[PDB]
Amino acid sequence: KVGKRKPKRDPIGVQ
Amino acid sequence: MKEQFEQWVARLQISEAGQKIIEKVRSSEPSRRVGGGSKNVSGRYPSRKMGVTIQFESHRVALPIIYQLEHDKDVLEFYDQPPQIKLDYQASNGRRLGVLHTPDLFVIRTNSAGWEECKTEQDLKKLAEKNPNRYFYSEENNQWHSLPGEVYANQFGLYHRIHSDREINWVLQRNLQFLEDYYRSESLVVEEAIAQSLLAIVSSQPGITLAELLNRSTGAKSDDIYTLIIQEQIYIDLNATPLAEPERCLIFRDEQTASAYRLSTESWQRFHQASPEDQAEALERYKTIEPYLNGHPPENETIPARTIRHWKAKYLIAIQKYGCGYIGLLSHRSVKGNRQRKLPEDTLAIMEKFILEDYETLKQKRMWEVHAALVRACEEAGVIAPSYKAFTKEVQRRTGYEQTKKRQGRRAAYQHESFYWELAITTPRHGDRPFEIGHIAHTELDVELVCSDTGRNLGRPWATFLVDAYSRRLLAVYLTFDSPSYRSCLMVLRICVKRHGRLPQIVVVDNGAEFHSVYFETLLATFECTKKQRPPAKARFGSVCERLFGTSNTQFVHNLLGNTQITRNVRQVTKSVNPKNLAVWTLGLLYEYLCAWAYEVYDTDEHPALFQSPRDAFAAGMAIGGSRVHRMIPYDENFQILTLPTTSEGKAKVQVGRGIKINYIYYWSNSFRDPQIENTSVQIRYDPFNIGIAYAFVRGQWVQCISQYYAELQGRSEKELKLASIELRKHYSNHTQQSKVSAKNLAEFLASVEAQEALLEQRSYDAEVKEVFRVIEGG
Amino acid sequence: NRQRKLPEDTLAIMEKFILEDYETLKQKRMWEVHAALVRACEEAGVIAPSYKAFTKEVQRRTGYEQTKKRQGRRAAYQHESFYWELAITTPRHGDRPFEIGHIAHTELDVELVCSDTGRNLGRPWATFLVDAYSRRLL
Amino acid sequence: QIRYDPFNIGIAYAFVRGQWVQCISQYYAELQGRSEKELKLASIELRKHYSNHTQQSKVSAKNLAEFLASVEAQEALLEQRS
Amino acid sequence: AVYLTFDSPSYRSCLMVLRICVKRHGRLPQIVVVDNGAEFHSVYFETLLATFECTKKQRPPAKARFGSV
Ligand SMILES: [Mg+2]
Ligand SMILES: [Mg+2]
Ligand SMILES: [Mg+2]
Repeated sequence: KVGKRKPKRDPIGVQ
Repeated sequence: MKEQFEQWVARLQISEAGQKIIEKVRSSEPSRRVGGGSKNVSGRYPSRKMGVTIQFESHRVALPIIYQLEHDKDVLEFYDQPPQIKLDYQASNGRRLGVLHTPDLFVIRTNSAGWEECKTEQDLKKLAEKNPNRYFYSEENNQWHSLPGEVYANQFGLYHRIHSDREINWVLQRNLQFLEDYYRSESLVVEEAIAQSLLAIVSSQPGITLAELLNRSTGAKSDDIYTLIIQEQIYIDLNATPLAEPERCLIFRDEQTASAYRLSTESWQRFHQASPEDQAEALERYKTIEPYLNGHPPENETIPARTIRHWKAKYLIAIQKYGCGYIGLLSHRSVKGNRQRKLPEDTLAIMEKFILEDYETLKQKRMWEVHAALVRACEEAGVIAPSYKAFTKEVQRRTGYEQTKKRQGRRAAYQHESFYWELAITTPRHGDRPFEIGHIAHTELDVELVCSDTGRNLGRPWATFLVDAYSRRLLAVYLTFDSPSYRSCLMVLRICVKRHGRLPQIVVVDNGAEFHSVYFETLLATFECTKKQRPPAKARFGSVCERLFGTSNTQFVHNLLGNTQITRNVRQVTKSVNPKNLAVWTLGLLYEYLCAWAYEVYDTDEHPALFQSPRDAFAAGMAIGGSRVHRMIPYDENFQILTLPTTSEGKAKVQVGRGIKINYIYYWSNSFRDPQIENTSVQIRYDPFNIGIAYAFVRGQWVQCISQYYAELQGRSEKELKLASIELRKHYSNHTQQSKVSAKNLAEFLASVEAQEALLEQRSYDAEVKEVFRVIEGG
Repeated sequence: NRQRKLPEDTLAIMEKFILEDYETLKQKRMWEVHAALVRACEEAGVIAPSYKAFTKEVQRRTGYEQTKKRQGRRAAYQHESFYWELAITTPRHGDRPFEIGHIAHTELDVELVCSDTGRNLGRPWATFLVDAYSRRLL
Repeated sequence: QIRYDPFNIGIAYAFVRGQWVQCISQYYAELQGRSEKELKLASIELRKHYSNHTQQSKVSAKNLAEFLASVEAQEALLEQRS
Repeated sequence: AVYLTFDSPSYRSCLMVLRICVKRHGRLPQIVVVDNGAEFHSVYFETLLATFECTKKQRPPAKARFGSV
């Protein structure tokens, strides 16, 4: 919508 | 990765179209982002199985199934929001309609794959009773089934399953949340001597409780014991008794030994119908009759003979046909009364209609006017008009949530909304151990602050609190003049991971913007914190946090000069009482004393909900639940560059002789002279509080980069940069020549403009928060 | 028994604390000022009072003084002494119509819309001229 | 009108509409699934608990007073500075 | 029957010792003798005793010989 982040599948973990 | 999936398909002989759906689900972003809704706590959870963030709509319906799937071995993968399926089904009438539906999860297991939809009890019953051919119950396997979902599964080689919350064992959920910290670790190595010591103590005593084993002085800790637990060396049933209660959990060496060791009514209802006054009257009747039941009647009896005889007769009747005779002396006054409505039925109907359609309306009309309108209508209709007291009394019978929502709105009706009362042992509201559920919330502190140097008023600072829900201990406190923006969040979390050690496990955070941003979500994913979101306009979901604001008002803030307390009554404010003329505090000192209150005053104060100080509860919990040193985040340079935010793209190009372009400025480093990383994309991080310094990911290391205007762009913040850029664009909009915005124009704007009120306000704000930074850093 | 039970030194110290730490432009809560009073009493070696005693002696000093030294003069204006006429001066509201008439402005608590383009025009302002004798809206 | 079980926090009984009606707290669900012998011991333990915590208001008040006295000392110093 | 509790003596300490006596014996003593004062006076105590055909007796103050046993 307006100001809403795209439904991205965020990777996890510390690189 | 592709070869194993291909062999999976070949082994299970999935059709070409089924393989197409599985491939599409495997490589696709989720269809829709989970919305907060109005009744569901939503959010995201880090999964090491997939290794990504998985979105749940409900933290107590879909999230338990997600936990199972994450810790289930049979499951290979579990995608969320799979692409829509056009389920075709015939309704009650007979029309075959095709409805788009998005399953909650798509689960690929080691022998099958398909869709799994999470619902609740009452939802399933209402959907079944409103749609006979869309959901039904099979008592054989005791499972809920959807006709079109399973039909589509069977036409594609897949399965369809409905997960309810009847079958979830909440003890399993509690124990999973207990041992998730040890699960997320990767190199659990218990010392051999200590492991042997526990093995001997366990094999010497079967059925030993966890509490009675932890208290033993074996030179070990609780981290060691729970590490042995998670590696199945010591068997504890994570299905019957939770580990948070270590006094009801028997310990066994293996599963086999654990299994072997494990292997009249009407009269009483009449009493329930009695009042304390009726009980006293029955007692008086018994005391009157008692001399007549022992052959020694009194010679002075005021009560007449007929009543005594009736009481005795009913005593005997009860002792004959009930079982006990006292129950025959019960009055039960409550039934008496005239409950018949004295108004005519037409008068009722009209007055119901008028209360419905002329009082509970978006006007907040007073009762007198609506009564007058009702009386006028009644006189038109030739019926009896009720009095004003009757109107007020019946209006007083409609109070609660519905009327407050239909008159004031959903925000005002929220006070009388409801309390969710726990029947069984679900996951506890306020967690089970320290560093499990932490709430984050901001507020505008009611205190005016003057400038440290020039003494001009600066306004009311913003306070950001991160507080654990278990021990109520204020985990991290932050104070800044700015509105809610990530910087806030980097900060509270920096201190969290600074003076304490790590970070929460489930962090609730309202539906801010600072939390719907990409930076905060990315950081939570990086540090593996389950992000939970309360629904909009609902405050009880972070209630434990929010009330900690009010205490800060009463114990520290409202006891200061210039507090913004008397401004609640704006209509009563004068120039002699305006806090902007009484304020004397500064940001640094206010932050210092707020930290003092939150860290040694409120920290040592006993809590009603714990019977101990928050520090004592924290120590006891981390002693029982283990220190969990593995999950410690060391506050070093690596964490410093990890907390820093970045742009939307994530990486920038290295132009030869210029560097990397971040926020209208150019940054250069020595290593950029190497042509290997020249004209290529490298990940960039930018310091919001010091623009003149950034970081770039080169050759497997973050390296500092300094802008070409270090003498002119060092120490400034990024909010001042946007202010300068907007003012520069507006000033060049005062002329027709289109001069593009670059670094040098901003540089000479910063080096030339000194008297702009907004810019001076910004520089004052940065200079003030610098002292808060120094106080944090130990200065 | 109309005799006071607390010692006189405690009474004086509690009066001083109420005057100089509760009637201030800070709106301090009763608990914190009571705690400060108790600490001062313990340093002074005098018998400390109870929270009920502090609350009862604060609700006995209520009025203009408390509301003005706590919230200001515009808040104590509700706790004002009325004017009660012993003798009969000129009547306050008027001997006859059109003798004393009041002018007053306000803004009506209603959002108004335009009659042509239908945007929000904000809240209007109403001015009233009232004949104070008959209270009639002239 | 209300009645309470000394052997059970989780239970109460109130007189509503002409019915002794069961009333649920929190140490009910939290104490669900246990015996009736440890329930009463935990019940007595929580009574004294909730008492004894009401009595420690004096120490909290004293600590608050010391903190506020230091706060007021800084108040005076910073007001005299200006 | 034995009651150990943190509460001060009152009719709470008797209405719950009679309960334990009924638990481990199934009946009530016909005549129950209790202490004097207004802390042992109630309606629930006497209605309990009168329900199961029992009696209550109160010792006189400052004379413990009645409870000397
Ligand atoms: Mg506030
Ligand atoms: Mg006006
Ligand atoms: Mg108004």
